[PDB]
Amino acid sequence: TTKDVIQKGISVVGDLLGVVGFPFGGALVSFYTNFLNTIWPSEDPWKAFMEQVEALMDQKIADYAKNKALAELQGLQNNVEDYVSALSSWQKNPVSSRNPHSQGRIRELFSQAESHFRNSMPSFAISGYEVLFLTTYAQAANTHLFLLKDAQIYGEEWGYEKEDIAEFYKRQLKLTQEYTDHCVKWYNVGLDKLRGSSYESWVNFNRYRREMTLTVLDLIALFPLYDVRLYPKEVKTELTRDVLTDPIVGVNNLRGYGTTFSNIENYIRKPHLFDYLHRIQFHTRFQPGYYGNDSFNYWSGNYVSTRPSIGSNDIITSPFYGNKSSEPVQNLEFNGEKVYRAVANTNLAVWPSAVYSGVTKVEFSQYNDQTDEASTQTYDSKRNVGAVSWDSIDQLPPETTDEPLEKGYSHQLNYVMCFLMQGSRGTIPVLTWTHKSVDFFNMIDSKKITQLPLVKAYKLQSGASVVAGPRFTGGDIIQCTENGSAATIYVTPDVSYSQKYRARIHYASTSQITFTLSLDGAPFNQYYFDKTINKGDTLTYNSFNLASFSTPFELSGNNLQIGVTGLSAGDKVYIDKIEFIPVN
Repeated sequence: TTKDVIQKGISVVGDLLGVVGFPFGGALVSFYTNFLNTIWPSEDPWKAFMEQVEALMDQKIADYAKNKALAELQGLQNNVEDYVSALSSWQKNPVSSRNPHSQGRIRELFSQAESHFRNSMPSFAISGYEVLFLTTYAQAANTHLFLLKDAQIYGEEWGYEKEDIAEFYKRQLKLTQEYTDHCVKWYNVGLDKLRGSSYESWVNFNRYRREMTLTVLDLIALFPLYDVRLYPKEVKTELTRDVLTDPIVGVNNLRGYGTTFSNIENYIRKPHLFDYLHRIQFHTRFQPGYYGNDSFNYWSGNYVSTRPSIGSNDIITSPFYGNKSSEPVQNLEFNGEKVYRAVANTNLAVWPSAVYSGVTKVEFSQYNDQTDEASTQTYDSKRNVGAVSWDSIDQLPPETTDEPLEKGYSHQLNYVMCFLMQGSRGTIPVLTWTHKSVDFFNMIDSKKITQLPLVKAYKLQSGASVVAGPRFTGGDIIQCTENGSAATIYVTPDVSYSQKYRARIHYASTSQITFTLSLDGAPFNQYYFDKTINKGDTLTYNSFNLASFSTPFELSGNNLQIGVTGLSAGDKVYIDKIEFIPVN
């Protein structure tokens, strides 16, 4: 269920990834038409977003609050549609038909929509219903901000006063901070409300966390890229966060045998440098049926191996998860394959006073981007397989239903972990996924502004570590506590000739610091950076600063090293991303 809103959520993010930064006119209009068909066609999507959170929270919005929200949304739809049709005409029509009379038409349509948004927003944030209105608020907030940036692109063409364009910009800055902070605050409120002790508590908790990531958190991560003044070119970026699909189980009710909340939550992957699925070792066990005829084999445990980010080749192998094999081990290798789907079979044996169930078969769909070919690899228990009961596509739909899956998928497999049920009743497998936008090569685009997340480094040093992200950056961050080197990231230049770049850094610091940049161990850039926070402070939107390095440089190597100095006892520096600006 709810796959509809999940798909809409996934698609919007996927489309926006193509019109982020300063977009070209044709691309902007194309986006807008899909946008209107997806998010703004009727009241149906809005109603579905409200029901989505009500389902996750097991609470309902007061009818009066639900109705007013829907009323505001009908009005906002008209404003958006009227605006888009006019914008479309403007782009299409030559720089001749632009008379003062048509300029005023577009100016008032724009002013109306923008104003209606500021006025309506509080309706999606009524006291006591903040969490329940989260996906609705996130989608409305996104529209408002996306709409706003248009004033910086077409402002002068439309004949707006310098004062008007400026007022719009300040308004965009204030709202980007507010809307972001609002979403993170209530996201967390909801998350804590779902913490429990049972296995059933954890499934709910994790479903909320995954669904809120796809529909809210991924979206707010794009907001800063709507600043076409700071980002006067197209932006190449990616989402580095993990999402965990629902556990694969044969029965709807485990009658108390499900792994406890703590035994799952405390053992799932902790903030780590980015990596890729490399290998899986399947362990199988025999489950006897009370009458022999009803027996079956099942996936009991596993090993997982991942390869790090480009620049390092040493394979990381996981501890053993679950139970040792009673049957012959099965190994699947993924070197240079992208797992875009996983479909599973489960089976059960009913005993006089017990039920035993397990995952008997798993079919993995893989795509080879090098040899441009799809194929499948499967795990088979080999004894009484049963039927398919779990499909990843239901939880992680494709970005587009237009293209074939191997082209339009939204996520790929990163991790596999087996949990043991209480009292030796079986094994629960849990799968971790990563977003399709992640570029393995860490490629620096010669025409765009490239955002490089620090978690794409292959080596941390001087006691630098991966820490949980503040929920609005699309992934995790790097914490620096000592003076010295911090991270080494491998970079792939897209051009051969001596193209020059400017670097910008998105960070947070308790003190004034010095950042140093090196290529293949040779320093080339060193600069002074401001303090952004006080010791102890929690990280909100304003905690981060985006600052340039003075001097331009060429990519005469691949190994980029970031180093920090100027720290004192108790000082901390958080690094999110490094950006490259193609310059002449």
